[PDB]
Amino acid sequence: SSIRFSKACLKNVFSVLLIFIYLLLMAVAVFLVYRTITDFREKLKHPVMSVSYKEVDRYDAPGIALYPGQAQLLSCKHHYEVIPPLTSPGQPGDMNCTTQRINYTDPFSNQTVKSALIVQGPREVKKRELVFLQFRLNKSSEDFSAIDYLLFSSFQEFLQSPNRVGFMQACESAYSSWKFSGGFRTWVKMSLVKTKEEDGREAVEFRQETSVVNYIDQRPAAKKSAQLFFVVFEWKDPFIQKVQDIVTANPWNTIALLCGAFLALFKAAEFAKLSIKWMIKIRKRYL
Amino acid sequence: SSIRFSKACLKNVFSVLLIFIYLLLMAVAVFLVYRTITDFREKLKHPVMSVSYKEVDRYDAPGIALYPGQAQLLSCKHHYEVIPPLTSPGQPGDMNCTTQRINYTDPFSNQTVKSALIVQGPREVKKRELVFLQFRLNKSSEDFSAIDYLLFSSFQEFLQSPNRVGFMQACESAYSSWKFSGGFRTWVKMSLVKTKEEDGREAVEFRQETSVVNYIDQRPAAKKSAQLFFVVFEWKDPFIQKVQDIVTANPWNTIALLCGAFLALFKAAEFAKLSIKWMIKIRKRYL
Amino acid sequence: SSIRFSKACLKNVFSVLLIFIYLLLMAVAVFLVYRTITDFREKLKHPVMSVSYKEVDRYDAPGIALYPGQAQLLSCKHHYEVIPPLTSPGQPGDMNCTTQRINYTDPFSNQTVKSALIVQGPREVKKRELVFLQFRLNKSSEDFSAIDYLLFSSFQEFLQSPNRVGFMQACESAYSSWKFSGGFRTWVKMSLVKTKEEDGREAVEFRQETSVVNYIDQRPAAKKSAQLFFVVFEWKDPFIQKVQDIVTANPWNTIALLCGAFLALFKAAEFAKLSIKWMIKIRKRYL
Ligand SMILES: *[C@@H]1O[C@H](CO)[C@@H](O[C@@H]2O[C@H](CO)[C@@H](O)[C@H](O)[C@H]2NC(C)=O)[C@H](O)[C@H]1NC(C)=O
Ligand SMILES: *[C@@H]1O[C@H](CO)[C@@H](O[C@@H]2O[C@H](CO)[C@@H](O)[C@H](O)[C@H]2NC(C)=O)[C@H](O)[C@H]1NC(C)=O
Ligand SMILES: *[C@@H]1O[C@H](CO)[C@@H](O[C@@H]2O[C@H](CO)[C@@H](O)[C@H](O)[C@H]2NC(C)=O)[C@H](O)[C@H]1NC(C)=O
Ligand SMILES: *[C@@H]1O[C@H](CO)[C@@H](O)[C@H](O)[C@H]1NC(C)=O
Ligand SMILES: *[C@@H]1O[C@H](CO)[C@@H](O)[C@H](O)[C@H]1NC(C)=O
Ligand SMILES: *[C@@H]1O[C@H](CO)[C@@H](O)[C@H](O)[C@H]1NC(C)=O
Ligand SMILES: *[C@@H]1O[C@H](CO)[C@@H](O)[C@H](O)[C@H]1NC(C)=O
Ligand SMILES: *[C@@H]1O[C@H](CO)[C@@H](O)[C@H](O)[C@H]1NC(C)=O
Ligand SMILES: *[C@@H]1O[C@H](CO)[C@@H](O)[C@H](O)[C@H]1NC(C)=O
Ligand SMILES: *[C@@H]1O[C@H](CO)[C@@H](O)[C@H](O)[C@H]1NC(C)=O
Ligand SMILES: *[C@@H]1O[C@H](CO)[C@@H](O)[C@H](O)[C@H]1NC(C)=O
Ligand SMILES: *[C@@H]1O[C@H](CO)[C@@H](O)[C@H](O)[C@H]1NC(C)=O
Repeated sequence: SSIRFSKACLKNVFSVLLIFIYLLLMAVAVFLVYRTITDFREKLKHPVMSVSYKEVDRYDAPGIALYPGQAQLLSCKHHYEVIPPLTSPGQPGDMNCTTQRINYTDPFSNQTVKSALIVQGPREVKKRELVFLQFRLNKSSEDFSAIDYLLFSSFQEFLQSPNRVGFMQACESAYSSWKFSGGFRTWVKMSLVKTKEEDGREAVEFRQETSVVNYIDQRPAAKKSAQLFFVVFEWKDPFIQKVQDIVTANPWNTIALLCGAFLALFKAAEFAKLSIKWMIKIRKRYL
Repeated sequence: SSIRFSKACLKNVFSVLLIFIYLLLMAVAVFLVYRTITDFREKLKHPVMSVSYKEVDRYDAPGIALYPGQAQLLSCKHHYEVIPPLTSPGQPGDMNCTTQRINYTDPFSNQTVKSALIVQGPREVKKRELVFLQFRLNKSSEDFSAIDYLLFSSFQEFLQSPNRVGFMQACESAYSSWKFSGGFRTWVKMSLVKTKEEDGREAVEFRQETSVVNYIDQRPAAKKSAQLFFVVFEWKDPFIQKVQDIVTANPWNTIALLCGAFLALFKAAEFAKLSIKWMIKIRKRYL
Repeated sequence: SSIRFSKACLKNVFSVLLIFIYLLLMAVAVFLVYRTITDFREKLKHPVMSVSYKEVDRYDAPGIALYPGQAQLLSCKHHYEVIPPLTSPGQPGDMNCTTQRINYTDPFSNQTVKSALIVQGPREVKKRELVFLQFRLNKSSEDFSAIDYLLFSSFQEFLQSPNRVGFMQACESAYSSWKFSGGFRTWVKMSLVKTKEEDGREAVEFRQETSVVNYIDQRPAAKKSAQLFFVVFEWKDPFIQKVQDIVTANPWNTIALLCGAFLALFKAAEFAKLSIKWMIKIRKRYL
């Protein structure tokens, strides 16, 4: 009796189930062909990459592979406010810092062993956290008051990574080395750029806009006169700049093109069936 | 008589009206769902943003919140050509400049009141306009020949904005502060990056590539020997770098995905009706 | 006999030929309308451009338009390793370099003739190639130990370009000039940004993150005391940053939108035919 009437609603619910099953079939189809696109993009070298910024509230505290060598750290003290207060130059102490000394061999050197110091840099951008590393060095024949410094992604990873020697060589091969001057401060407003490799590894690079400021020799005011170094590391922007393959990093566009492509193939097949019918009518007109 | 023949053209014009009304319906549909997408993207925090350059012929003259404090401006003179001509160091005058002195409290300080000077920076990029601000400072205990400087979007806005104290605190919270050295020029080839917030406010940041050049003490050649400061502000590139939410800044792509989505739902519903007919034929084959 | 049976396969092959011919027709259609979009985008001024990185294994060795003028080059020697070894300051020789001296008139000057030196900069990024140009200059009245330097795309082009004067003026109009200090090294980790103009010309710009490091006067240790200059040019990143019109540089997205548009017009026309049939049924219900 009422089954004949409820057959309409049953057919309607079966119809919506058909809608959604064909949606899921089309979705898995575009998913598979897009996975094929991605796994082919992987196989090729040097793909045109996009750019993408991701505003971050607090960074991951990075490493600062200072290369003092013969020099020594004189003071390390984070400073929330944007102003590092008055100091006492040439006087050690106040090394309120979390450092590690690591030795390794530079791959490009492969014959020179250099000693590296590490520092947990600033991680609170909005708070304007900045680490002030003050150094000192008695006169040497280096002809240049210079010590280098690297910058890798996160210090927590360097703590929680085995084989720190190899990871240090890896972060040395990275394009984020720099040499801050000796004899005056070098405010280093670093910023991060995370590139995703074709293999998938998240290689990181930094992009620092230094601002050197002279060091008044009236402050030391001593007959010691040893080249003493200063840095202020802080984050320029809260926009971590990640880049990846143009298609992979913005999939919702290549999948849009793939839906366009499949729908166009479908539609053009429907139009071709219509054209077959039209040609059949034209042939029947000949008789 | 002829009405029966003109009925064909009437039906054709009504048909094209149907084409365009269904186009406008589909357009308002994708517009509404895309507005929903945007107003949801607003609700979330830290969305992956795109990047976009917009070549500009003439910039808006920006503010340069110089923080001399105890120091004083010695000369300000724009220079169209790429070369600032020979000067007379240590001699005031020629302050051919449009400055304003503003006092406020730094939010991170909140207990230190600092005095700020403002300068209408260069706005003609192609002409290579560059403002040369020359300073001077008698010896202090600051231990560092340093005065800071900010950079906000436009000086015309700072003129036409009420409550300059609050706007100055806001532009101070921005990530565009810098400290140019004292004792030698600091060519500051600044460039602008306008980020659009999730709320919609157009936050601006600068990205300066300084190039410090030493100041030959043979030029002053006086027993005064006061740390005197120099800057040359100019625009690096004419490409103002604006960034916004990946979807919002490039809508023509997410709307393309939405047209793909609606057309795919339509088509898959048509295919599901075809499958219903096929299943009905299969059931009729059973009898 | 068997022709009646093979007619099915013949119709099927003709059908697939219809599929592909209508695909090619639709493809040429979207190609033509997209070419129209591009040739209109050309006609307009200042289009919002995208950004795109392209990892490069070896750069094209660029020119370094050093402007010493009265000064002189003291040593030029590429160095694969990341370390320039110990030197002998103030002593000429070892100019293991490929330079050219070119004279021209600065367009903004148009009355001052300046002499330019060119250097084949580093081109091997992964090898960390870096050119160290050491200079010297006896005391002058320039009041500033400064000599400028430009950076254009490739030195091979400057060798293989006629009218080097005009090309030098063109690369001078480019936004890639800089002034490295005198009296201490200036490590210049340059990087390249190739912008594609609306006309189509591939304008190049550089983006250098210098890192000045002081020059210990204990190394010269002579009563000569002439301001002598130092630079170390190397590539910051292997990601050449090319930018072009938002649509032109990423066509596969605007063509996706165009396929969406054409398919939507088609579908909405089909739906309008269905609505015509529905209105005809509604009118027949009136009788
Ligand atoms: C890492 O290398 C540094 C030098 O590059 C080593 O420093 C030496 O440390 C010992 C202490 O055991 C001192 O007696 C030596 O005088 C130091 N060398 C010099 C040249 O002064 C250091 O030992 C190495 N290992 C570690 C773990 O730091
Ligand atoms: C803004 O602050 C500055 C100092 O930060 C004030 O400078 C003082 O100006 C008065 C003039 O009325 C002088 O007599 C004082 O000597 C200045 N101070 C110092 C420490 O020298 C200034 O008055 C404040 N207001 C304005 C509008 O600039
Ligand atoms: C390019 O300009 C430079 C100066 O800007 C010229 O240098 C002169 O070279 C001659 C050699 O023929 C010397 O006798 C002069 O003393 C140099 N000038 C000065 C001021 O010292 C140079 O000749 C010009 N042409 C070329 C091809 O370099
Ligand atoms: C570093 O400073 C903090 C301030 O909160 C203090 O608690 C800590 O003991 C200091 N570390 C050393 C080694 O003095
Ligand atoms: C690195 O050093 C080793 C010595 O153990 C040597 O055999 C190898 O050739 C060197 N490689 C390079 C690239 O210099
Ligand atoms: C550097 O010289 C000073 C001389 O005042 C001396 O006190 C200090 O110990 C020396 N540095 C080192 C690391 O020995
Ligand atoms: C600044 O220079 C311009 C040059 O056009 C001149 O007209 C103006 O009077 C000068 N201002 C002052 C205060 O001398
Ligand atoms: C700012 O200063 C006021 C004093 O009026 C104080 O009450 C407030 O706690 C301070 N805020 C911060 C964040 O230091
Ligand atoms: C700085 O000292 C000089 C001494 O020659 C003096 O003329 C000048 O007035 C002083 N500066 C100020 C701001 O008083
Ligand atoms: C430069 O150095 C290379 C080292 O391979 C050498 O072959 C060449 O002769 C040198 N050039 C000059 C002019 O000495
Ligand atoms: C460039 O110099 C020429 C002299 O031959 C002069 O006629 C012309 O007006 C100048 N152009 C500019 C823009 O200064
Ligand atoms: C600079 O002066 C020195 C004096 O020792 C002289 O030997 C040298 O030739 C001078 N430079 C030039 C370019 O004449």
